[PDB]
Amino acid sequence: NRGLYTLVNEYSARLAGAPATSTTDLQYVVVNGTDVFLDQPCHMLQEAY
Amino acid sequence: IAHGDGRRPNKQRQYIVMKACNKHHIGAEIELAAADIELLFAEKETPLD
Repeated sequence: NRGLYTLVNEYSARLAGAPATSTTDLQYVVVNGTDVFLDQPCHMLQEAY
Repeated sequence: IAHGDGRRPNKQRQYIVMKACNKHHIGAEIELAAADIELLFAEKETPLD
């Protein structure tokens, strides 16, 4: 809801809207915060290609 | 690496590596005829000797 001069501060650091993981042979919800690297761009755009 | 998250940090690790040898035969072959062997020792008889 907030302006973009806080979202761009926020988008580069936070956890997503509960994204999925790799390597685990299925799609499991993330629970870790240590390893997971991903940043998905399907939020700020709010779309589906 | 020792980093600063909720991961179990890792102790010192260690390896012991164990090599060996091989063997490789070589079989080399020569024949020699009998008329080679006999006149190796006869002497002096003529300039045709």
